[PDB]
Amino acid sequence: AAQTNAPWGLARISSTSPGTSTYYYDESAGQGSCVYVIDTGIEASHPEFEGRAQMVKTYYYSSRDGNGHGTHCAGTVGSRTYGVAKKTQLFGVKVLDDNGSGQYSTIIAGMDFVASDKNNRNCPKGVVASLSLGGGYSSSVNSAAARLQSSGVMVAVAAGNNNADARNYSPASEPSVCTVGASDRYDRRSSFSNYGSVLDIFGPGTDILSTWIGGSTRSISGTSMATPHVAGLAAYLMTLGKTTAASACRYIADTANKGDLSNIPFGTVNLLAYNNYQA
Ligand SMILES: [Ca+2]
Repeated sequence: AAQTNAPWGLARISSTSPGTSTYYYDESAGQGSCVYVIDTGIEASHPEFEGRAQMVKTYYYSSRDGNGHGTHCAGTVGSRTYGVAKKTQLFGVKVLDDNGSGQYSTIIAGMDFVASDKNNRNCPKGVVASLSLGGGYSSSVNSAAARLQSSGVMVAVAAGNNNADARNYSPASEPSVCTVGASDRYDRRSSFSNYGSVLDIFGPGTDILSTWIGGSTRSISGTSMATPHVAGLAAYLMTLGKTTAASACRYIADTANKGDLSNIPFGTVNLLAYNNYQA
């Protein structure tokens, strides 16, 4: 399939070179998989989700996304226009409030909640989680990531946005999950993206057009935005039978576009998520 004049980052994870605007992908498009966006929620009523999104948990007085961050991330995962896995089922877990913040213990609760809830959902092709959030190193927050992964969810986490080594941030530093740095449409590392040997992969993170609340769409930037490209890609690959939730971070690394980013420090992978669909 092909979706012309696509946001640059969808084109980019289906291209070997930068500077193209069509997204080439297999039409199964993540059918039969499930992605949990653990964030500020999802405006499920957005036309762009087409009935494929459901809040299923909020730790606040309301489950609605009143911030837009979660809605944006979820759109990159699985909205019809702006998404990677255009036919996956989305599930929202509101751990962050509407200013986008949230206490560690609420975040850990939401994570353990996915390890369990997945057993209340039909996700025969695989289950992913996407965590576009992070704060300073915590053994506990990391351990909640690891539990989620161990239970058989592909966990994708933002590496952070301070320009540092991500080894000091959580859940980014945790080893056993898939820590996602950011890039721009000219294959530069995004100027805010964290780096460091704990990263597994880069995806598109600078000027990422996706959904917003009110039914609306904006471009924003962040490792938040890079993270749901890798989650959605993991869903797409599960569905195609290429990989599994426990194997998907390694499969994505193995099949990435290797050398191609500039602005990589020494010691950080130079790997760019690729769907290996057009070539
Ligand atoms: Ca890993």
